[PDB]
Amino acid sequence: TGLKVAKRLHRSLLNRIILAPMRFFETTPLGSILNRFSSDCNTIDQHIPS
Amino acid sequence: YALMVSNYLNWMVRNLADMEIQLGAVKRIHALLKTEAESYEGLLAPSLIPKNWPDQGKIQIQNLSVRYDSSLKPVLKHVNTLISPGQKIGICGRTGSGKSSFSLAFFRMVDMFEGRIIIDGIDIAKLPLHTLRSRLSIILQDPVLFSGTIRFNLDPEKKCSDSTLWEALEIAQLKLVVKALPGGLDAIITEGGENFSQGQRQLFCLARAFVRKTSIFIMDEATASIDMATENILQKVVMTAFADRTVVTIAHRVHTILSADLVMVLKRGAILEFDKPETLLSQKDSVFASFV
Amino acid sequence: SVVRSTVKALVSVQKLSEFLSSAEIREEQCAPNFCVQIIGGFFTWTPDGIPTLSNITIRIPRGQLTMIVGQVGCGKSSLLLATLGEMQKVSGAVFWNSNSRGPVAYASQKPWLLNATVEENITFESPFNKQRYKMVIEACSLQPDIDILPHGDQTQIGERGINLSGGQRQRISVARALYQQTNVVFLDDPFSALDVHLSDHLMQAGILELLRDDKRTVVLVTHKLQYLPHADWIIAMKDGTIQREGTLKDFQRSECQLF
Amino acid sequence: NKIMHMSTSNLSMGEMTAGQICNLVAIDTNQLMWFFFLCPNLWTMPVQIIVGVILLYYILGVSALIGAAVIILLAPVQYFVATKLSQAQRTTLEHSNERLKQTNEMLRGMKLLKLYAWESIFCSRVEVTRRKEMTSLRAFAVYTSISI
Amino acid sequence: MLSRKGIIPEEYVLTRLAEDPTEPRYRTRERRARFVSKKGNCNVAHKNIREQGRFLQDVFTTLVDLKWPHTLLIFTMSFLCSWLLFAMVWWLIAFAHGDLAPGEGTNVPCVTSIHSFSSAFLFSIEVQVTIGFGGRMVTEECPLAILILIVQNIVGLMINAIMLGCIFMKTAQAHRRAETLIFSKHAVITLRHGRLCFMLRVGDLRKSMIISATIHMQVVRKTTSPEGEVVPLHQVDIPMENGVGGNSIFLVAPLIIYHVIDSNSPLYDLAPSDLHHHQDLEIIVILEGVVETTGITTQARTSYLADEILWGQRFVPIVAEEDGRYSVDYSKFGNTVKVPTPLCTARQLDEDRSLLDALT
Ligand SMILES: CCCCCCCCCCCCCCCCCC(=O)OC[C@H](COP(=O)(O)OC[C@H](N)C(=O)O)OC(=O)CCCCCCCCCCCCCCCCC
Ligand SMILES: CCCCCCCCCCCCCCCCCC(=O)OC[C@H](COP(=O)(O)OC[C@H](N)C(=O)O)OC(=O)CCCCCCCCCCCCCCCCC
Ligand SMILES: Nc1ncnc2c1ncn2[C@@H]1O[C@H](COP(=O)(O)OP(=O)(O)OP(=O)(O)O)[C@@H](O)[C@H]1O
Ligand SMILES: Nc1ncnc2c1ncn2[C@@H]1O[C@H](COP(=O)(O)OP(=O)(O)OP(=O)(O)O)[C@@H](O)[C@H]1O
Repeated sequence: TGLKVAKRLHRSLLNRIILAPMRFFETTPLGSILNRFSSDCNTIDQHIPS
Repeated sequence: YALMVSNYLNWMVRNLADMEIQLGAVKRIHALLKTEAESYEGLLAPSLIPKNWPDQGKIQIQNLSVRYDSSLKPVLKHVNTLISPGQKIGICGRTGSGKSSFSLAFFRMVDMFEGRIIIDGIDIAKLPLHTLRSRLSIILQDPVLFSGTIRFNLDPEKKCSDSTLWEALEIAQLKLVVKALPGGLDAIITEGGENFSQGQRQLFCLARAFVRKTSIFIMDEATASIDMATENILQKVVMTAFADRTVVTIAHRVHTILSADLVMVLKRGAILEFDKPETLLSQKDSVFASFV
Repeated sequence: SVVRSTVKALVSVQKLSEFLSSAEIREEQCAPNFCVQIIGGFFTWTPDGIPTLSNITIRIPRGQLTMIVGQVGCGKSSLLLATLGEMQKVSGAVFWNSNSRGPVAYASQKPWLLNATVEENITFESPFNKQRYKMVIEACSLQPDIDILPHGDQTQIGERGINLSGGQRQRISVARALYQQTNVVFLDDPFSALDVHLSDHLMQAGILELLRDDKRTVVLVTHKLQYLPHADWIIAMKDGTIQREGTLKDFQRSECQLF
Repeated sequence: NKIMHMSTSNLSMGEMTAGQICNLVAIDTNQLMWFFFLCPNLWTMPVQIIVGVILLYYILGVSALIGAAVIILLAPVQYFVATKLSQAQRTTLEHSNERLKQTNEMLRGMKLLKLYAWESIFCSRVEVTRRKEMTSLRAFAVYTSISI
Repeated sequence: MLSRKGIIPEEYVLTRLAEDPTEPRYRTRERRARFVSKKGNCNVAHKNIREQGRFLQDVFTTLVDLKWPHTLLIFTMSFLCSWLLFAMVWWLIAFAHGDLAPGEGTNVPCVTSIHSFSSAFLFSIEVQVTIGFGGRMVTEECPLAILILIVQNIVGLMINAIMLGCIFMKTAQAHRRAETLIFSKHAVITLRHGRLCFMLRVGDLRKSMIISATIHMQVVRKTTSPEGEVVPLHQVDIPMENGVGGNSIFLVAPLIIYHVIDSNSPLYDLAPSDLHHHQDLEIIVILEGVVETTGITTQARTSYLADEILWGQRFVPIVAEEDGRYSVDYSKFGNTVKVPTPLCTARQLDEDRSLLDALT
């Protein structure tokens, strides 16, 4: 369950961020997006199952 | 079992605290997943009704005024200057207004445009967004290159089989890089353009325009680059405006746009000066006074 | 897993013990009169032999603005660092002293920016006075850059924050050196990376006012054409040695160091 | 303190980069601290198991020792499981670092991408890299399931 | 182990820059701390006191400060502990004497009628409270009983005398009379006889006069001296503009109290535009006299922050001349009505007077 959740959530996250207006990127600090893409993804990948 | 309750309680609470924090991360991930924006589709039949590939880019500007929030302040104020098909157009307008107005009209990137803005004659709203930008060229100021095979970098989307990609990287600019590339066409760029040139992306954009039939062209200011680069760009624009019949320049180095067929200039919210020839540019000493 | 943690700790201690006994900048009795006073200056970078700088014979007391110039990789940055005392010394008499050591200002060819507020990145843990601050930033032409930065002086400059470009980094680095209010200043190629005449001379003019007021040295190591010669003292070097640090008349007689 | 008194020779400081020394302060010191956390274990868990074994024989007899010996003889297999788990995790974590670097470079010049319509190529490439990391993560999930 | 304990000690990862987190710290809800509350009871918390038992040395004074419920409990515990302790002593001495096991024998009890511990407890009650039922006498047999009887009587008299003293000092308490002294909730700054002054109203509710009233007044502002001193709470004294300068006052009807803002006042540079809530100023009033019944001195404390002040308003007249005698209509005690006043400072008014008066 944990592994399947990680896979589908990651591809949904990639699809959403890729198809987003460029003005949103320039307006968002881009540290929040990076944090929730790198650190938060790690936590859901290797911690939430166990 | 009463002996084991003593640590089951503790570890239940500890695991609950850890689960709370980890699910907070999931909430933030899902919150970014709730940005339901960037509608990409076509609100019209795009097979034949719009232009299959833009050729002339006749700007019949119908009082197109762009403001991103549409509430704070406008970026354009009824910017209506017809394009010059069959000839270059060097518009050294101020970055305050001209840059934002041109990008919104040409790319539909800033969707909130009061009225309508059409490139290639037909409306830009009635074509797929990715397709609309897939048949147009553009260059930028800040160099942004990744690491990968150059033959897989020039035309990655179409996976072109043309061996002319190496010719573009050997003739248009950076000839010595071919000898400096141990692989050649298939060679993988090093660390996203480490010590190649400031305008390696210029060669890539030229290759894309030559491949994707990108008749129209967009130019941006050069932060710092050898004058030979602007001379090669001018020659490429002459090629692009004698064959593809359209090329648009945007910068604040006026002498770059001085040698051009047409000229425009923007100030404090919208376009302030327009002229089909460049004779009025020298006649209206305002342009070159800002330069020098 | 308890035994595993013990094994991991053993690896960490092996790593830490190797690191702890590495090279040290206190070698050659580094840790136990003219400012730039060097008699022989047999410097070194390999701890046991193999020198990359020697024959250094320059005597310079205070109030002597001396621009170091030379060929590419000809002992420019090596000597600038050696003036602070980071170069291994083999056979050379040096006695730094000022009116024991002082707050020797410095910079390098490589931009170093603290992941902190831009105004902090300029003051650098020094008392915040807006008088000299405004003069230095105006001379450094960082204000036009701050006209596009959203938080301006508050953005997270450098790594772990706002990504920037080489030119902007040069402006910030030289501004930090100026504001410190030090009686010596050792620049290192503020002009090679960014070579705009107007902004460089604006900082130079501001430096003239303050430095000369305190009679503070400014060793503008560079190869900029305009002030390649100067009415102030100069020094030139090549292949890890310096010819003579004095008037330009000897340079003209050499018929080889002229523009 | 030994950072302050450290020379910057290219022979020495050109090898131990800032990333290396940052890893030392983070990884080495945290796992050394965890050793000091678990130091009483290696001085007690021996006595814990010894006393447990002794009076477990006294309570029931020989079959209790046989059951306890099953646990003792399964310790080598579970040590291997933990070892393989950590090894697979580090391989997956270095692979994730590579993928994260690619996504940083992707979301850094997004304007230059979308204006050139380079969204599809980079999105597909990241997905392929995710597939590789996911096969490695599948091994990790297998090993941790065995652990539980 | 049910807890999530595994092989992950490294915790090595790179996190991007994080800024502007959502947290309840946008604004500071807490206002400026009041130096003394409106009901006295100063809101100052001592800290880092190096205790040396001085709090516990004066038990008597400590007992007075206790509430009546806790005083009753300690009163009860003191008597009960003495009664029960000596009950054990009487029981034990009789038990040791052997006169506790009943029988028709040669033994003559030292304390008659002691059969169980219950009778010993009742006998202890009788002796110390001097009830003296006399069914459980003290005989001549064992001299130790006579000694213990003397000790118990002396201890009982001492404890009775001590508790009497404490109750006499607690029934003379006038901390519940000082709470009937009334100060207007908000004070005003308004002109009188051409000079600005800081008016105020203080009144007495009960009919028992307070003798020798004395209205002090202090201004509490942080002070930076020209020499650079840092006094977090400097207290400057304030006059009362009384006809004789002294602080004495005779209070029957609610009087108006005002500090004439002369050239030597610390209010001398205050403007209404700088009388917002977050202004570091406070006016304390101290009304201390001797209550005529108990003879015990009392204080009444009130404070006026910046926001409590009301510029340019005058108190409503309260006293009237009715048929038999004067009347005091306390419903108008705190009502303020605006008066035409300048918005200039005290020193601005002085400058205006300095020029306007010197016409020639
Ligand atoms: C807790 C008991 C401690 C004392 C036990 C017996 C000690 C006998 C003392 C005889 C004198 C010889 C040595 C002197 C010791 C002095 C003790 C003393 O003063 O402390 C008593 C305390 C606190 O006072 P202080 O601040 O220390 O006094 C000033 C001190 N000299 C100074 O250094 O500046 O004073 C107080 O703060 C009040 C204490 C009153 C204690 C009463 C207890 C309740 C009794 C109720 C039941 C009666 C029991 C009857 C039994 C009879 C059996 C026959
Ligand atoms: C914010 C509080 C925090 C908590 C701290 C205290 C905890 C108290 C709990 C609250 C409920 C208390 C209800 C008690 C009801 C019985 C006592 C009783 O009637 O005296 C109540 C009153 C005193 O009240 P007060 O408001 O405290 O006094 C006002 C003053 N400002 C002050 O506090 O001072 O008393 C008087 O006004 C004096 C009258 C004395 C007359 C009593 C005679 C008989 C007393 C009983 C003796 C027999 C006990 C039997 C014990 C048997 C044991 C075996
Ligand atoms: N950081 C260093 N540590 C040790 N030796 C060095 C270092 N940098 C340079 N050297 C040695 O000293 C020689 C002279 O270096 P120098 O100080 O002139 O360099 P530089 O001023 O940084 O060069 P450039 O002109 O490229 O900016 C080099 O050729 C090399 O052999
Ligand atoms: N925290 C405190 N609590 C109670 N009394 C204090 C405290 N601090 C100081 N005092 C009292 O103040 C006086 C001296 O204070 P201070 O701390 O300046 O000197 P000191 O070194 O404590 O003096 P001494 O040797 O006389 O005790 C003494 O009477 C001491 O009891």
